[PDB]
Amino acid sequence: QVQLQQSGPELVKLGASVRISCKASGYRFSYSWMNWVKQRPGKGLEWIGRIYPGDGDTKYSGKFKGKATLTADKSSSTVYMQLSSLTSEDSAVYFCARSAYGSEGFAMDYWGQGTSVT
Amino acid sequence: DIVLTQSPASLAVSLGQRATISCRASESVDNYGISFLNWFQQKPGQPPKLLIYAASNQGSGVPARFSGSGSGTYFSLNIHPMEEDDTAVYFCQQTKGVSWTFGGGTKVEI
Amino acid sequence: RETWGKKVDFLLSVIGYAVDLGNVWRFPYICYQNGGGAFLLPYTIMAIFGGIPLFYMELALGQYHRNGCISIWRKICPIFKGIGYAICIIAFYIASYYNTIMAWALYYLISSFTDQLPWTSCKNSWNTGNCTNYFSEDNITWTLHSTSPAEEFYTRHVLQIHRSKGLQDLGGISWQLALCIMLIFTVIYFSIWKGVKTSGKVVWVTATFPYIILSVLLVRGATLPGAWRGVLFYLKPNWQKLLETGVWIDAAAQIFFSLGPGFGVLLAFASYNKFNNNCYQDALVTSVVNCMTSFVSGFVIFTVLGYMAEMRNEDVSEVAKDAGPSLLFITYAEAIANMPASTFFAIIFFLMLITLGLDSTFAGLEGVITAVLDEFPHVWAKRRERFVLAVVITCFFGSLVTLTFGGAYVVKLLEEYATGPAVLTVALIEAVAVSWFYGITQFCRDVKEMLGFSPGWFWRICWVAISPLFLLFIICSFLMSPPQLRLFQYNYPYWSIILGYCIGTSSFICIPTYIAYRLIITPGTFKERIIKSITPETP
Ligand SMILES: *[C@@H]1O[C@H](CO)[C@@H](O[C@@H]2O[C@H](CO)[C@@H](O)[C@H](O)[C@H]2NC(C)=O)[C@H](O)[C@H]1NC(C)=O
Ligand SMILES: NCCc1c[nH]c2ccc(O)cc12
Ligand SMILES: NCCc1c[nH]c2ccc(O)cc12
Ligand SMILES: CCCCCCCCCCCC
Ligand SMILES: CCCCCCCCCCCC
Ligand SMILES: CCCCCCCCCC
Ligand SMILES: CCCCCCCCCC
Ligand SMILES: CCCCCCCCCC
Ligand SMILES: CCCCCCC
Ligand SMILES: CCCCCCC
Ligand SMILES: CCCCC
Ligand SMILES: [Cl-]
Repeated sequence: QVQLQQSGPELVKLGASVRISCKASGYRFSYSWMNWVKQRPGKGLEWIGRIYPGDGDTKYSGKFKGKATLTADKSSSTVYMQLSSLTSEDSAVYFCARSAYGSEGFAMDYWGQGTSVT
Repeated sequence: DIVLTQSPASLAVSLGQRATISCRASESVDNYGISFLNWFQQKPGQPPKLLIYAASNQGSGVPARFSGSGSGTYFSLNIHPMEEDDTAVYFCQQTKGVSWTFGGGTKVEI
Repeated sequence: RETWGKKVDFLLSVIGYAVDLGNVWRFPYICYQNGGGAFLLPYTIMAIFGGIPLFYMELALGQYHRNGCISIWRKICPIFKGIGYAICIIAFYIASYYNTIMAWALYYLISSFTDQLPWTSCKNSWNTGNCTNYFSEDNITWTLHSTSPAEEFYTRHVLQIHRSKGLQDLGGISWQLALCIMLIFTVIYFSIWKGVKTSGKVVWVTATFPYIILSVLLVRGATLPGAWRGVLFYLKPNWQKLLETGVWIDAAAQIFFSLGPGFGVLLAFASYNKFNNNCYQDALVTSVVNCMTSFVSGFVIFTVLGYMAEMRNEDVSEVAKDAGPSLLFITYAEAIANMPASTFFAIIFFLMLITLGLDSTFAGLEGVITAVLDEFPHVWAKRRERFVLAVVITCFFGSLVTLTFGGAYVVKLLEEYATGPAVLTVALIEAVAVSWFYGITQFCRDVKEMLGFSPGWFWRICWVAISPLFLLFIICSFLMSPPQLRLFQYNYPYWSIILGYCIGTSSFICIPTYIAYRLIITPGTFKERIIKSITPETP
């Protein structure tokens, strides 16, 4: 079994920043990507950016390139997402999806409870 | 950026009837023989779970009631044995290059 | 020592003209398939027995007769004219399956332009299954059913063999390889537009950096941690599998592909550009530098193989289970991937490999272009344009089935059947012809009046009894040993052997066809027909 834990609910502040952790364990850590989707309340899903453990690459969705960064940690097997210039409309649910083992490239049904900032 | 739009917007929940959901990939093409496209399932108050990956194979722990067809540009979903426990929103996601996005949402309600 | 300057000048002139992609790619994997150490001694034996005298004989014939590879029989034995068509078909098959290596090398060169090397990345880039980035740099257990990142790259990016279930299932044509082979053929046609390359400036500058890049690659392989496990396997006697295992046939094929005799490439180059300019030593130094380059390449390949074996914690001969022509772009990939200046060294190696492949291809096509112009000097020789493009289009149409997704299934098939027995029987036929049906004393007097010194007794006794009987024994060993082809997780069916036998027959059946056709045009009984076809013609 692969249990993917997350952080708890936090408070949003105009001009501040948060840090959402994602502790993944159960399989090989530095071999699959760690996605970060954004689920707006009532709206659909939205992609932010992916990160591969090992400081290989760090991609974004073009819009979240300067508002959010992804830092890996192969020691504690945790993934952080430090935001920047938090606004009022940026209060949603940020999950942590793990990619597949290569060729397929899909979500392996390893999602967190969701850290809805408010 | 590769945009992905869904032609349907809302379906009717009917027991034992067909309900298709299609998301076009006109700005995409098969890369290495496998379709870079997945299917999710977001229940109200539940995280989006895996439903169908690669548009041809069945995900882990997914019943045989769902089956994806189509290759290349057009893709559809077969939900012929749809019960009352399948009232969620299904999204698409393509993984061709750095273009990872999501659809608009196709919920079911009668 | 006393003549080191002249020796190094001749070494430079031969390395600018002799080294090719064959002795760098075809030799390592062939030696690995037969086992290291137990292949080097048979290699030198086969060379010193039947590759040096044939080389000298072909060079002397080209320098004396001054004609094409097919036009030599117009003054020695008119009955043995099918050898020209056989050589043409052999070169056609070669160019059908030889351009694939150059296409792969150019694709590697194109893909090696990014900052991050694609060989050190398997994070859902194209197609990756059971990958392992670091061999032992992160304390990982290399279990079974695990593939290296460079192996996955070669398997899923340059050619998509996963779409093809084998030789019986050939999918579409990859555009990434078609658009590459198109540019390759375009740049090849522009270099043979006229065919005047004797003292070019481009060759003298492109035959310099290959030496230093090979030297630095050998140094990097020697100073690689855990690379001493490949040197012992490369210099092992291993007498147990050399009695009746059929190893000499592979060494014969390798020495015939690398040296040049048996392909018509020596005659086209000896017909001109050289006329009594220190003969009997140029062939020797050429063979010496070719053998040295082949030995260095094999040593580097086996060193990288031992390094990978020590990294994967497995046997040296078990790293590449059933890898054929794929051993180059894997070991060299993992070798370049462990260098400080990875991008620069990679692009330099790819450039020198592309230039070497181009220089090797320009030599092969010259053996067929200038050969057929002697029998038809009024319809094809004056044109020089309507035939080069024609043969280029013909070779491109024949090299289109190898560009399929299952390209590795076709390259391995056209490797041991299109050039294995055919070159051997062509060489045997031409040697026995020039020995018996022409006169060994006649050739001796010819080379004496040409150069001014008679060859040694070792060469005179060779062409008459040693070379023909040895080549006949090699052909018998070829015919008495059915091949066993097996690629990565694939077993060739029974019809593959029949297909290979049919491929290795159309490139040899031309000689008996012309033999039977020659006995019809000339009237009379068989005795006068034979005595007329055996005797040469007069200008
Ligand atoms: C990656 O490893 C898995 C290991 O399971 C391979 O899966 C198959 O695994 C089952 C389990 O025992 C076995 O039947 C074979 O090992 C595999 N079946 C086949 C090859 O048909 C999987 O094939 C491996 N993938 C690659 C690309 O090597
Ligand atoms: N060593 C030269 C290889 C060789 C022999 N014959 C050939 C014909 C075509 C070609 O591209 C290459 C060759
Ligand atoms: N490796 C050489 C393959 C081989 C062995 N014996 C043979 C006989 C015929 C032939 O076309 C090919 C072969
Ligand atoms: C995307 C840019 C590709 C550039 C490829 C250059 C290939 C040069 C080959 C030279 C052969 C002599
Ligand atoms: C990655 C790009 C592969 C195709 C490169 C094509 C380069 C130009 C070819 C022109 C042929 C006439
Ligand atoms: C390749 C090893 C043999 C080289 C030739 C040796 C004999 C030279 C003439 C005496
Ligand atoms: C299905 C078998 C296809 C074999 C093709 C052989 C091509 C040889 C070069 C023309
Ligand atoms: C999908 C097949 C694409 C083939 C591109 C090259 C065609 C060459 C025709 C001569
Ligand atoms: C001038 C065009 C020649 C085409 C030959 C095709 C075999
Ligand atoms: C099954 C044979 C396919 C040949 C394709 C040649 C382009
Ligand atoms: C014109 C072809 C002749 C084959 C013997
Ligand atoms: Cl060699």
